[PDB]
Amino acid sequence: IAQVQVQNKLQLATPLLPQEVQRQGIRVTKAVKNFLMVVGVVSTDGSMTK
Amino acid sequence: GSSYVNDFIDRGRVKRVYLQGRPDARMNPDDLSKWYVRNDKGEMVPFNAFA
Repeated sequence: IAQVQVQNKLQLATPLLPQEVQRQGIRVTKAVKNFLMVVGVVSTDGSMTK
Repeated sequence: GSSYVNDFIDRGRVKRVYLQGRPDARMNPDDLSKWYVRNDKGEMVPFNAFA
């Protein structure tokens, strides 16, 4: 319901924003400070690049 | 009628840009014949010629 209230007031915020900020679309996400786990892949043979 | 063209920054805050005709050039039905519309050949066409 906090996300609900945030993107309720963001709807009133969006008309004074520029046209391009309106055509692009802005996103609302619940923020978590820490990183749980980094999952990454490497290249053993040195063949495929970054 | 007016028309929202685009925005402009003013005092570090976003405001918009409208454009109309002058306040003394749309008041009467006779003042709606001043507005000229461009022909494809180049010259101007009056507005009480057709409308």
